[PDB]
Order: sequence, then structure tokens, then C-alpha cells
Amino acid sequence: FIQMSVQRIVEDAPPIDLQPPRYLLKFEQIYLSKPTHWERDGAPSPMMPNEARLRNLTYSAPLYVDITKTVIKEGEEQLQTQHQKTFIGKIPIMLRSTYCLLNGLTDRDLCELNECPLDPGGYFIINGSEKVLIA
DNA sequence: TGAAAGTACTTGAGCTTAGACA
RNA sequence: AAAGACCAGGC
DNA sequence: CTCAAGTACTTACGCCTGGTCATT
Repeated sequence: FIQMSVQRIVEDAPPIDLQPPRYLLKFEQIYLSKPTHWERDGAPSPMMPNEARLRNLTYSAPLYVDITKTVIKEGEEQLQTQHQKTFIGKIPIMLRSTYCLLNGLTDRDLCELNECPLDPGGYFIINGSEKVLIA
């Protein structure tokens, strides 16, 4: 879903056509970062899953896309403006997936994070509670 | 992705005739 | 906290 | 005007425990 489906969905959306000047919006490519928490002061910092549970936070990662804005002014010169890393929302991250902060960590690393090495993961942390999607 | 059934409504159809006596 | 929904579970 | 043949309502166990969530 993260690697393929999101990119396919954003690229398959029809471009925004507006109109007289014309405006075109195109979404180039998605970007996922590690799950980070934006505090009251706005300073980002990685969110560990245990901190998400205890503080009733949402273990999610921000989503950034590249947006190119094209204006047609009828003067034969269309000005295209590209925006990098445009934040459009946060996607909850399944625990121990590829994009989770627990990915690839050894038993000692997980213990240092107060996470059970035997915990299989595969569930989302929404508002502190642990949610599992059923097929 | 796959009730089931009973009841209260409508709506259409649609059918030889002749006058005298009777 | 109030009733609403949803979910899981016991017999 | 008046008979059979189509379209609408109306309902499907008994409790009991709890946890979560959005509105208020």
C-alpha cells in the first residue's frame, strides 16, 4: 500500500483543470518519512510506538507530494511552478512494517525502546489504542 | 456475494345482437 | 458524565 | 363494476460482561 498503491492513486488522479487564465495542477511523486511527532512548538521529532501508546498519540507518518502549478495567461508563455515536499496529510504506520521505526531493529534495540521483541507488530496505533485491520 | 413470506392494494378486462308476440 | 452506535466475549 | 394478477409494509432468541468512539 505504501510503496505502490499511494503513488498509483496520486498519479492516476485527473489533473486539476481550472479557468481567461488557466490553472493546471499535477502531482509528481509521494514521499514518506519516518513517523514523527509535531509538538506544540512545532518541532518535529521521531515518535516511538511506546510514546504513541502512552500519550494517546497517533503513530503516523507525514505524506509529501510534488505539485507543479501551470498558469496559462494567453501570452503564449505558460509559467509552471513546482512545489517540493508539499504536506498533504499523515498516514498511520503499521507497526514493524518497512516504514515503521521498529523495522530492522534487533532484540536489544527493541528492549532499549521498551518494545517486546516477541511482539509481531502488524497493527496501527490510533489515539494510543492498538487497532488491527481484519481481512 | 446470496432472505422469505404474508398481507393490503390496483387495474384491466370485457363476456351478442337485433322486434313481435311476452 | 448522558444516550447512541460499533465491536469482542460468557451461558 | 368487478373479478385474478402485480407492487409495497414488516419481522427474524433470552439475557449478561466489557471497551471505544463521536456529539453533547
